[PDB]
Amino acid sequence: VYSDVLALSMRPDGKEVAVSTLKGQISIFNIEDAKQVGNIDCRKDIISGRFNQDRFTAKNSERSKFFTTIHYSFDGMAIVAGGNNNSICLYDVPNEVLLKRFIVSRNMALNGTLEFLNSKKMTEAGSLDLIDDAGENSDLEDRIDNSLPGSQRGGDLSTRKMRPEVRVTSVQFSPTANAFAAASTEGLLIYSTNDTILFDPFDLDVDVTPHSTVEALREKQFLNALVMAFRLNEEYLINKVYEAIPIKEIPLVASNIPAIYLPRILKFIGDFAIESQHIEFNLIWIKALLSASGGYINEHKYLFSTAM
Amino acid sequence: MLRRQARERREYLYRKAQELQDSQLQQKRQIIKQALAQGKPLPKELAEDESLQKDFRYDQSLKQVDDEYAATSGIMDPRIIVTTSRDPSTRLSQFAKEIKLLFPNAVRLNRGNYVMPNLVDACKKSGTTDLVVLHEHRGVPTSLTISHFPHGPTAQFSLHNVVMRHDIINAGNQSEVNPHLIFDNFTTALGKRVVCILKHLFNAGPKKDSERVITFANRGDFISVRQHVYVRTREGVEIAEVGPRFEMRLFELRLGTLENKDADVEWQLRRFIRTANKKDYL
Amino acid sequence: TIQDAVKFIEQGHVRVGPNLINDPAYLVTRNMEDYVTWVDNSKIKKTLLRYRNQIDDFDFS
Amino acid sequence: LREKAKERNPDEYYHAMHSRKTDAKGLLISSRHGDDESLSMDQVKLLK
Amino acid sequence: AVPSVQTFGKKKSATAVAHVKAGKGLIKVNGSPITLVEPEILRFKVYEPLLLVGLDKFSNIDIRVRVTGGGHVSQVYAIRQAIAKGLVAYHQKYVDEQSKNELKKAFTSYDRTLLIADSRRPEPK
RNA sequence: UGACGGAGCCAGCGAGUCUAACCUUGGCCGAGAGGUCUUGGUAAAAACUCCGUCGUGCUGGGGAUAGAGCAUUGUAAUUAUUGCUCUUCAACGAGGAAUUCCUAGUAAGCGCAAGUCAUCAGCUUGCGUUGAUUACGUCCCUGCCCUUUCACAC
RNA sequence: CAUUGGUGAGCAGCGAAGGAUUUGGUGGAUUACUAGCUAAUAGCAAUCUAUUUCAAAGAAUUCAAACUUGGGGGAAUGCCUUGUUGA
RNA sequence: GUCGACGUACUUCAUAGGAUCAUUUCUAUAGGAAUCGUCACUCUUUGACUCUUCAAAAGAGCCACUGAAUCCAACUUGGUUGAU
Repeated sequence: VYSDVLALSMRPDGKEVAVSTLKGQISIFNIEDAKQVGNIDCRKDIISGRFNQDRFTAKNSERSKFFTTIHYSFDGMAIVAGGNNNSICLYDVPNEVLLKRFIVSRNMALNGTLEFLNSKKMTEAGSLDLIDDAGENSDLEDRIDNSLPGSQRGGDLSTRKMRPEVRVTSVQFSPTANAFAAASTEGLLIYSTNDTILFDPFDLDVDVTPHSTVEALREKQFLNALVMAFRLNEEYLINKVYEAIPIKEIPLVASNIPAIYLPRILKFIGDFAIESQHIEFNLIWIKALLSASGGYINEHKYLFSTAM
Repeated sequence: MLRRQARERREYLYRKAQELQDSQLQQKRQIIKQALAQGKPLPKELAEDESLQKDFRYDQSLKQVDDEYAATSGIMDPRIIVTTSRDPSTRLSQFAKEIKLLFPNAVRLNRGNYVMPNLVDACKKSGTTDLVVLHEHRGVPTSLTISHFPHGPTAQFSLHNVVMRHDIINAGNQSEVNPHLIFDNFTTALGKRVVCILKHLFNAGPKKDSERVITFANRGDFISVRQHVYVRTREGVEIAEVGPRFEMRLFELRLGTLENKDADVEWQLRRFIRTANKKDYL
Repeated sequence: TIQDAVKFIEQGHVRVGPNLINDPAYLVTRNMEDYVTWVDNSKIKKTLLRYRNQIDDFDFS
Repeated sequence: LREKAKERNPDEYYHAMHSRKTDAKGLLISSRHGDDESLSMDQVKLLK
Repeated sequence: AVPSVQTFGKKKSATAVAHVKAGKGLIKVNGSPITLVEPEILRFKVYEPLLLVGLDKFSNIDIRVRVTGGGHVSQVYAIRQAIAKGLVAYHQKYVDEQSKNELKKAFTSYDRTLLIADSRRPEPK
């Protein structure tokens, strides 16, 4: 590779490996033949702040213009990335494009959260934020400076002079849900997706409305009602139809669910069944779906891995 | 790794530089230890050297493999690469296979078009301990070079009286067991150095019942190398020659790898000194 | 000079491994000496490469 | 000289690197007259 | 001072140096046109950085390549590597990053040795 | 698996006031030693690419050395003056059985330089330039080696 | 021949009562908008202070008080501690 | 034979006389030499400031308004009876 490799991740397929380097790139290589199948230029996406002690611009700073941790999604389609910066970046690997960027912290008590600093602070002495003001404290325990010169992080008995920096040390995706965790200075940032917020139709049509879905439910066309609820992709309506289907109709509906909507019903049952009290109903649904389409899941391991 | 090896070489050479003054202070401390033990008077200079007497209260608790071999003597087994000169003949290839089979952890590598600086770098990054290069004059092996890594000694030997197993043995295969080594008649410091270099090519701790014996015997600065198989009969031990036989002669020993010609010489053969005949250096 | 080195550190030219160090008080271990290097995209690094006529702009110099 | 060439640090920096030049062969260019070489048009007109 | 870029290409003992500056389309190797690079049988290896991306990418630049060392094959590979890297570097320095990324994708898809040097160092077993 | 000329074109090692043949025909100068001159005979990047020309085969290709036959040229063909052809004498056209070595800048090809206190010139070592086929599995065979005396699960 | 050398002299092109560099000062923003002063349930802002003082409340280590010292040896006299002598 | 005794050869160990300084007076000696409320000038040394070379490197960053400098263009004056 052109530059120093800092992070590495394996695709869950095991066919490809993704690599985060010092020059701000994430390169994706195939393992069977050592061929670079992709590259993402991530350097400009990174939000790097300026420290209070820096004598150089955050633009010209090269402290954090790379990623030190990366991770693949369990379907192998996305990569989350973080580093010693104030950004967590999500990428789509077939299109090599940035999906979403997250600001790690907004805390001015942290160090690299601001790219620009208020110039009222700068005096002829320097920054007002760097003046040692611990001597004004009421207690001796607050006034004592126990520090060793040039320590990068400090210790339990030796606290560092400079303020903590914003950084992310480890990002991972959840195996169970559409969420990811980041190990950052403040703690563990858990970013999750709830489907109750957005309106994201799939294969929508003019006839497909919640009123039409409830009407088909009253007409007892349970497969049509469930498919229309999946096309509208609304959690309350999916739940309404799913709990309205009788137990005797569950094998026929589960056998006749289209192959496209079946990841959706598996994800819905997986999310719903862990909090819900309908343990036998959920088990009957899982049994019917596993009996009807276990082979399809077996072929599409990585498409179904999170739901399963 | 380029910056690490140069720095470690500098530190090694600095230790070799300070070793002389360290030894001199060691003899100055050894007089004090004998004087304190026997109640003997000190000499005038040690009597009036107040700093040495003040430091002896600290240095009283100070007390063997060589420096290049100290870190891994008996911990990790060697890795040896046996290679030849640039365009080896078939008979040199046969002898290289024989030397590879003589050593227990050794692989024979085709020279091809390999440059010596590139080969040394490859050996360093691959983690091999030793490199052995073989030279010949029309099928007769004439020279054997052993170089220790990363910055160890390089010894060069002149081979004489070379007899190979392909010639003597009509059939049979070598045992390839961790052998028992016999180093004979190495008395001087040069002999100890050669013993260290040759001994550390072999694996540590052969088991007691091992039937292979490899012998390096010093006769008049010529090392006879033999390989034998023994069976412990109640009457005695009978001996079968099972390996190549050759005489090797150390003519140059340098404090560096094979690629470096500016390496310091620990020892060199001097042919044209007037009294060269009288002395036996090994 | 040591003062020149101090200024070059505070001006953001120095990295010890991948990490930029703008603290002059940072203490270097014998092992950590081998990764004390100029940062990439440094005008100092471009100057020394341009002096040796070995500047490759594909590598960003 | 060989030892110095071996132990040279690629990352060394000098302020005189701005003044000194290296030719295409890889060697230092030393000016015969320089302690410049070029004359301005104002100087050239007076000299002619 | 025109916008100019210097890049290097290597293959064994051969070394090629490419200077890519603002220009009109002059592509010269060793003071001679690119269409005289010998051998004939390997001229398209030198041509293929041009042909993968198009001559329109070369419409506004001047490339000047000086090659020493090696033999015919090594020098051809050094030339093509230096030209490809010089294109990528000029389009990153004075043209857009999108152009640079598209060029790098095309060159990587065809042959990565156009961009990254192929070093056949020994591997002890 | 060519030859013969032309043209085009590409390396990396090597820099001690140190690097380097013998006999021979004579002229001159000189007391000599020798010097100078004259004569004659012996030792001592390649590839690759391009263009042109010859032409490929047991349709054996060469090498003799003598002799014979017939003729060239002839005072004299006795001196084959010699020429041509045939005859005459030896080997050879990619190397049998056995046997050995070898897995990537590797096998194999190509030149260039050095001569480093041992070794080497009946050669040794280095340096670059072109650069593959096949396997990268398996213990079936032939050997060698080794064992049989922290949780969870076995 | 090359100049990714300097210093100049000129064209094409661009092109609206000019153009190009450099620099001092001041204002706004650089965190997310609830107004000034004081003795503050109010008064002042032109202050008052010629009611601004009374009353009430208020006193533990029974002074506990260097968590604050570069290393090795010491301490005449200090200082600390303990004992003692005479009041 | 890092054994003793003897023989031999070698290596290293001296010391004085005098003076001065060291007690916030006095280093022990009377053989020595110093007790004063500042006025000015001249010279010298040193350090700050401001600018700068070797010789760079980094810019508390953006807008707006208001001054100044420099180089062209244009105009004005002088100029082959002589500008630079």
